[PDB]
Amino acid sequence: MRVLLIAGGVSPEHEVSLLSAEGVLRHIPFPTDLAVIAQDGRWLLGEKALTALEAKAAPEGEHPFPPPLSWERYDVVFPLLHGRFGEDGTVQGFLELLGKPYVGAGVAASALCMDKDLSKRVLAQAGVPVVPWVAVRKGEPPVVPFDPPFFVKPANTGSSVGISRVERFQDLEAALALAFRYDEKAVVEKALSPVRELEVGVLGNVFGEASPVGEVRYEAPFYDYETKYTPGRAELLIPAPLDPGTQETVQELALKAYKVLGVRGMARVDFFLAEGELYLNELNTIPGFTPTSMYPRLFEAGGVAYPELLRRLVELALT
Amino acid sequence: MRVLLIAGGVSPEHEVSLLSAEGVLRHIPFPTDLAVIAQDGRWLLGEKALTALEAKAAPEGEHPFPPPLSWERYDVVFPLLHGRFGEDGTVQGFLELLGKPYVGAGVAASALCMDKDLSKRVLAQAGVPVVPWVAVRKGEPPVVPFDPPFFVKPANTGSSVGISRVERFQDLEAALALAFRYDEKAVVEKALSPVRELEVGVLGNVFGEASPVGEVRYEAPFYPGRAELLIPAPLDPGTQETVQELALKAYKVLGVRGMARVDFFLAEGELYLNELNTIPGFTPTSMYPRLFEAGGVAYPELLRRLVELALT
Ligand SMILES: Nc1ncnc2c1ncn2[C@@H]1O[C@H](COP(=O)(O)OP(=O)(O)O)[C@@H](O)[C@H]1O
Ligand SMILES: Nc1ncnc2c1ncn2[C@@H]1O[C@H](COP(=O)(O)OP(=O)(O)O)[C@@H](O)[C@H]1O
Ligand SMILES: [Mg+2]
Ligand SMILES: [Mg+2]
Ligand SMILES: [Mg+2]
Ligand SMILES: [Mg+2]
Repeated sequence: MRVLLIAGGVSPEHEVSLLSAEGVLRHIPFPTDLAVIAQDGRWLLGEKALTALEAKAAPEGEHPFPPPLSWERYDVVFPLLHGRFGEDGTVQGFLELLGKPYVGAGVAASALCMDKDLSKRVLAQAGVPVVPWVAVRKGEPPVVPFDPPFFVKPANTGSSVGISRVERFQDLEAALALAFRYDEKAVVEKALSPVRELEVGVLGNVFGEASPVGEVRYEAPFYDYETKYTPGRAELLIPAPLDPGTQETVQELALKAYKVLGVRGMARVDFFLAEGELYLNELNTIPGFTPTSMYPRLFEAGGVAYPELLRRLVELALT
Repeated sequence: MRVLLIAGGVSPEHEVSLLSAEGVLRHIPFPTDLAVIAQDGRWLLGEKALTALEAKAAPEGEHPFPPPLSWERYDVVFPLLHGRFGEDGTVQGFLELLGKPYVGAGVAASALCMDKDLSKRVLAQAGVPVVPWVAVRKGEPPVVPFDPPFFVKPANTGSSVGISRVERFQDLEAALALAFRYDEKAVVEKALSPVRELEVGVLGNVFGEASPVGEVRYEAPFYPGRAELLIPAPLDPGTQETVQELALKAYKVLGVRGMARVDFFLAEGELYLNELNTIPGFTPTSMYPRLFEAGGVAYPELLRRLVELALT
């Protein structure tokens, strides 16, 4: 058995991806090789991939896509790329054409879960509660269906990149410009405040099993990039201090969304809890995978050790 | 400016894909090379691609995927593949990773328009009419809230494969079994009967322009009847406009790029959007091209616009 782990990527989450790879590479219970996609899109293989991992960032790569990799040597490919060109169905599509089994969601589910506009449309249709929002296209005059404050974001982003809180309409233009640096489509959501952030892990193909629910607490105005990756800045409460009904509703909604979207392998489902009301914020098909990341910790609290979690992910990819 | 046209594919529409390629090569106003995906998945390049084209069918290819193709020699790629591994976002993903501009819908829009379950969920939430349906997952017995007749279909196999018209609930189990041999998810749609089928073309990136509306009609069988692409469709004034407006709304909501042939059902005065084809048939006599020609957009000009849109 041999697994190919791909990390890095051209998205803003390149460094976060390499961090996830470090954690996975240390506990994955299978012979595994690492391939790195540099920020310039060129791949780094073998020892150069390991050298990049140790550097924590690979600006330049050697091989133009597609890389001269002996794909036949791998039983499963574990795409550990976060964000566009990795978690959005693009890499998945390549793997489908290659006929290679891989970890995580397929093309449709990956593309849909990454889009903060379309995912909300599908979930709402299924009766899942979501935050009021509207999509805005670059070059299209914005007409927000509700008053501020808002959270403006690239429709496809991660690690809070390109996201900002907007208090007045006159500040919307600049917030959208920032979002458009990352995507041609942005979303403007009604800002919930105060808000509690709950996250739950799901494991399995389509019909999943839920981990305990966790909660994120911090002092910053919102769960931004520095708060997300600065160890100890955020507080992860596992399990989250929720009453039984709310805990169960979070887990049930997560499994429902997971099934409707047809997610395979895994997903960390994040929610907002405000004034006793729950909202499914987003599903993450390739959640941060450091041993300390939320998804791994969640399942650890659920009796599934890090090595065992990775084993199951690989096995699910083969069924 | 040099364009790369990819046609053929491993789907059942391999032959029609080559016919579309033939039509495109004949009128595309840019230097263009052809690459063919044989029915076995291997690629044929250079002269062998042209040989396959003239043969109208390429059973076996030479190069296993990914092919040793000089991508840098092309400014735009035109994936003229239909169905599975063509309109589902897979080839689009490969082209995205290659960093090559390409004609038509991107990964998300392609994958979504392909899925007869998810596309309906999106459209229904946006207020676009679609027929009543239920999504069914392999291994999980379905609960259909409406009565037969039904049209059971794999959710993402495409190419009319595995689609059955069911008239009795007792025949549902079998119909589903058939659909599930092609996809892990199927849909059970309320069958409209009688029903008329209308089609309209859209061109542009996200904010498109609609062509006139056409109707797919069949003539009486003799010793089944032929199918005419009647342009324009004989409809009341408001109806044509509604068809165009719904097509443009669906197009924008799904974020489609380049083009789409949007197919509708008309029954008892009610419209239902059945499908957005992101890579429609493209021969000189195909519905999409003829619709825009009726709209004042000549075939060569249509091809030019699709190539230019791919760059913006
Ligand atoms: N509608 C909202 N109301 C309140 N806070 C929000 C809202 N949307 C986003 N946020 C804040 O921004 C953070 C990131 O938003 P998110 O959509 O999860 O982007 P990302 O996919 O990068 O994690 C959230 O964890 C939350 O703290
Ligand atoms: N809900 C329905 N009611 C009536 N006829 C239908 C329905 N769904 C499909 N059909 C018939 O089957 C044909 C193909 O349906 P479609 O889903 O578009 O298959 P394909 O994926 O091959 O294009 C339609 O053109 C129509 O004649
Ligand atoms: Mg996310
Ligand atoms: Mg988040
Ligand atoms: Mg189709
Ligand atoms: Mg159709």
